[PDB]
Amino acid sequence: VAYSNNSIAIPTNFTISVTTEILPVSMTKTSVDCTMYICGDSTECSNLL
Amino acid sequence: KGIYQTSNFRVQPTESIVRFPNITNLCPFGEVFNATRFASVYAWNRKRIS
Ligand SMILES: *[C@@H]1O[C@H](CO)[C@@H](O)[C@H](O)[C@H]1NC(C)=O
Repeated sequence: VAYSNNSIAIPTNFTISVTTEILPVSMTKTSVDCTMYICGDSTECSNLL
Repeated sequence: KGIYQTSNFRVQPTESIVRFPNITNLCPFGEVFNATRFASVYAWNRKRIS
């Protein structure tokens, strides 16, 4: 930067620009049946659960 | 007042199904258990059952 105690820089034109910003909002709504995942259709295993 | 998740369901078992190949013969366990001579432990005999 060409710094000085009496020199300033003033822009003479401008450029309009468009920027893209991506942010997550939601998440996949999962649902797990705990009894089914541990052991399916087993009454003896469900009794131990 | 609200929505509530409950237990998973599946249809109850109605009967038992057994599906085996239609084999009729019996392997001779008589020559294994009622055998006359038994081999030694250093020359143990192996018999295939199928
Ligand atoms: C083997 O010996 C037992 C004991 O007497 C007898 O009951 C059985 O019938 C015998 N089996 C054969 C195939 O001889």
